[PDB]
This record gives sequence, structure tokens and C-alpha cells, in this order.
Amino acid sequence: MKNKLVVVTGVPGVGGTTITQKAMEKLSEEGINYKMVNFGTVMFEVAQEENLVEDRDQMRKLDPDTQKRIQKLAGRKIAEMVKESPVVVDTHSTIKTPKGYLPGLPVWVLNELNPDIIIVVETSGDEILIRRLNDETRNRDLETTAGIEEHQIMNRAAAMTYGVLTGATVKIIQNKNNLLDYAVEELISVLR
Amino acid sequence: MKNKLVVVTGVPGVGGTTITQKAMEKLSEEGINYKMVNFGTVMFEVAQEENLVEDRDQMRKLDPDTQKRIQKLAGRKIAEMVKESPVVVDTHSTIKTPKGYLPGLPVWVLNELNPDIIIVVETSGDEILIRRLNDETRNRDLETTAGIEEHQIMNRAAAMTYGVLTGATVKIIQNKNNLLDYAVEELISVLR
Amino acid sequence: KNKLVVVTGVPGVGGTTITQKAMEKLSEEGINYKMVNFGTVMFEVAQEENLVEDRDQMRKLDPDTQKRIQKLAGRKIAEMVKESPVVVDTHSTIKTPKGYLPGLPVWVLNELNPDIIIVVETSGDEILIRRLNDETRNRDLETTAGIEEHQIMNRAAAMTYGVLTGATVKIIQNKNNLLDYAVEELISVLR
Repeated sequence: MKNKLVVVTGVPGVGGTTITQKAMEKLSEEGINYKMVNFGTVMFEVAQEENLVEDRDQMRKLDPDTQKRIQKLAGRKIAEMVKESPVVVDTHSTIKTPKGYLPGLPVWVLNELNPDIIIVVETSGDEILIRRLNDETRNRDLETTAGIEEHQIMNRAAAMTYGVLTGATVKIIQNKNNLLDYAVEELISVLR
Repeated sequence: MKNKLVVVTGVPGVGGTTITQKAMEKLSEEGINYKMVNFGTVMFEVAQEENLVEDRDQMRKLDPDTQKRIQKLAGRKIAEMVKESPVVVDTHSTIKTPKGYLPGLPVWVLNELNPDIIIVVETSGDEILIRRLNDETRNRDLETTAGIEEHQIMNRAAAMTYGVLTGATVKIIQNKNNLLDYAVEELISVLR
Repeated sequence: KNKLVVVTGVPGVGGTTITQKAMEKLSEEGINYKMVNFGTVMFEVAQEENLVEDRDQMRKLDPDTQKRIQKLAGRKIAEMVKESPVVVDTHSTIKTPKGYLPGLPVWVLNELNPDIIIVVETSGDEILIRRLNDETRNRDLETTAGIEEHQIMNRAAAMTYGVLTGATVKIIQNKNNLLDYAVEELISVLR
């Protein structure tokens, strides 16, 4: 099936969404119009449609078992979406929870999703930690560069695993400070 | 008491078992009583009821397809166990054999356990090597720190795959010298 | 019964090379492995389905059809282990502009059922220089960190194959001037 479906992951702060946007932006110039979607958002939308919530807070409290179903359906919806346009699913490779690294796209989601590319945007633990500091929305944690680095290591493994299970290729892009443009150009080459 | 299955993994010497023992102790006096059990142990117990072996090293040389049945059965037996008590499985992410790294939880075993967390305990290659050099009943082979770190790199990857194959969270706890109590407390919290 | 091992490594590691040196030895010891490149087998299937007639036409091959050939490939190689132990030469992940592509997707793994996955590697510096000196490869512009990243992703994928098929994952270093030690280690896991 034409219309590529890719998922752009990265650690909070690498600005995967940012370079994704500028890539779409710049790509649109050549008639290519990707549909960005946030996986967590889709589950929320499937929740409302299945009559199960009314806001993003009834999702966390939503039954653990049925939460797998919502993931399956959310994977179906997006799959159906590439029928009408190339899609970028903005989600996590692994979500860093206090209980540990949680897979953003478990296998039962990948079967319904069938991605073509898994982007893993990265940069230095240093850069990421500073970005979060010059960020007013944050200013809370104590996440060290080794922790960010460790996270980026697990995401990588998760991505590759996703790749093997889905056949999708895993692309690693470095979004380094004062070099945004190069990251963006890198991404554009893989989405085009 | 009811359900919550977890697997604690670690390379020999990191003391994943130890910190698990402490955690389980401080937990029983909180009402939470986990039944710990070794995956190797159960497989043996299972092979015996099937009258397949006498001693453990008899399973060394055991039919490849038999080992798969045993595993699937030992993962199922351990599975039923979560019905009457939260369980912690003491096992290896991968076993460093001279034939390479053997996955401790093959997909068919994962589909039986359906664990919730995959604990991965680590420390520097140096710390482990010195813990191995000092061990009395050990003193064998000649593994290098890089080797130990290689094993930990692979266990991390293995762990992550398990998480992707079951939706289970992957938590890395650092059990470093003279910091045993921080690791125990950290393990307790995820078992909470 | 016949062992089925798949050998991997980034281009330049001499992964195929140590495997050949290893087969010569195991041969004069009775054990005879049949080496085969997964890419060739794929092409072989395709050039029989009349879908392709040139190694290059494979690239142009349909994306869904590409999968059907990978399955058929695993099935042939699988059937090969009925006759002799088999070594499959392939990449854990092929480093493309689109990124790291898994050399053995799960639908291939199920047909293959390998017993051992081998990861042949060395330092970013050795690979890079080995490539540099080859009259053919002189302008790929991939740095040592680049190769190292590729090797990192190779381990992950190789490990995933093990988790999915139960196969063991043996990492082996093939460093300059120590070729024989790499070949030796390989012989130990193959016999």
C-alpha cells in the first residue's frame, strides 16, 4: 500500500515533533502532505467513540485489559488513515515511567499499524538536559544526562525491535543545537 | 493477595536475587507477599513430573523441542501461580553461554507468563568482576569487564524486546557497591 | 538435526571471510556446512518466478511481493537443513538512507528457525580503514561513529531474533592481525 506510514519517536526534549513539523512544512512545498497524528491522541479518540471517556484523564484509569483493545483499535484507525494520506505517528519509542521504560508501540499495536519507518531522533544527554532547563513548561525533575542517555539507549532497542517485528526500517537522526536545519533535511529525505 | 508478575534479571554477581530477597522481606511486613521462584527451578520441577529427568544437569542435554515444551509449561505453571500470589521470577535476560547469548525468556515463554515488569539490575563491569574474584565457590573462567558490559548491553536489548512483546515495563535498577539499600528501596517501589 | 546458523556483521568486518576459513577447517574434520547469502537465495527464488532476471531488478521489486520472496527464501533455506548444516550470510540490519533495515523480518524468522545468530564485529576505526583501502569503496563518507551506530543496532536486532526464535546470539570480534582467533571462535560454535 502506497502512502508511507512512519512514526517519529524521541526523548522529551530532542524536539522530534519540531523537526517533524518543519519537515512536513518544507515537504508540503513539493505537494507532499503528511498527516501528523499523536498515537496517544488516537486512543483518546477511540475511547470517546467506544464511549469510555470525556477527557484525557479517564484514560489512565481506564481498565488495563481493555486498554490493550483501545491500542489495537487505535492502530487500526491509523492504518485506515494511510489509505487517504501519508501519515506520521508522533509517539514514544519507550515511555519512561517510575515503573520503568514502557513500550510505546507494543506488538499488538504494530500488527494493526504496520509502519514503514521508525524515526528515532536524538542528541546529547547534555543538550537535552539543558533544553528542559530553559523550558518553563518543565522545571521539575532531576533527570541526569546518564538517565537521558540510558533512555535513548532503550528507545533504540525498542525501535529496532519494532523494525524486526514490522519490517519497518529504523532511522536515527541527530537534532543537535544550532544545527536544526540539518536534522530537518535528514528527516525530509526519509519522508519524501 | 492476588496478581502481579515480575521478572528480575541480572548478570551473575550483581545480586539481583539478593536485593529481591530484601525487598520481599520489607514487603511481607506490609501485607504484600510475593512468591519468588527461579525459572530454571520450575523447568526442572516440570521436567520431573513429566518423568524426563533425574538431576538438573540431566537437562543440559535435552531435546531442543522438549526444551520448548518444558519452557512453555514452566511459563504456564508459573502463570497459574499469579492466581493466588504476586510472583517474582528470578531469571536471566540472557545466559552468557560459550555458544553466545541464550535468551532467557523466549517469545513462547513470554506468551505464557504475560509478565508486568522486567527488572534489569546492573552495575559497572568492574564492580561485578571484583565480586566474582572475591566469591569463594566461584573463581573460574576469565571474563573481562568489557565482556560483562557486553552481556549487560545484550540483556538490556533482550529485556526491551520482552517488554515490546508483552507490553511489560522494563526497569533498570543500579545495584552498586555500598549502595545496596538504595537499590532495594528502588526495587521495592516498583513492586509496590 | 543439522545446525542452522546465520552470520552477520557490517560490510568490511570480514564476516563472510572468517566463516569461509571456518568451513575449510570443519570440512577437514567431517562437518560440512553449506554457506548461502540470503540475498542470493531471494534473487534465486525471484529469478525462477520470472519476476526478475537481474540482481538489480530485485530492488525495483514490489514491496508486498518482496515479503513473499523473503518467506519463500526462508522456506528453501529451511529445507536446506534437511540435507546439511547451513550458514546464512546476511545482515542483521542493512544500513540504508531510509535507515537500518532488518535483514531478517519476523515472517522470515518463522520459516528459518535458526539455532545460532552470529554477530561479527570490530572497531569503527578498523572497519573504516579496511573500507578506505579497498579500491572499490573510497567515498561512502560514513564515519567511525556511523559504523559503531550500525553495529549497535545490529546487536539489538540480532538479540531480537534470538528472543523470537530462541536462537543464541554469539558476538565475535574480528580484529586486524588477529584473524585466526576470530576464525577459531567461529569454529567452536559451528561444530
